Amino acid sequence: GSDKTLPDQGDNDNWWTGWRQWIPAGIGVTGVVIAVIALFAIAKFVF
Repeated sequence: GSDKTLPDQGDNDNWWTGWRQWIPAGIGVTGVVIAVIALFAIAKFVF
């Protein structure tokens, strides 16, 4: 019980922000960032 519940993103933070960010190829680094930027990319493109 340090932060989130115990792991407090210290001993096992990659579980959902490291190796899971790109286990296959394009899930978070290119998978998420691409789906997230798709929007922010327009805000800077149209504005």
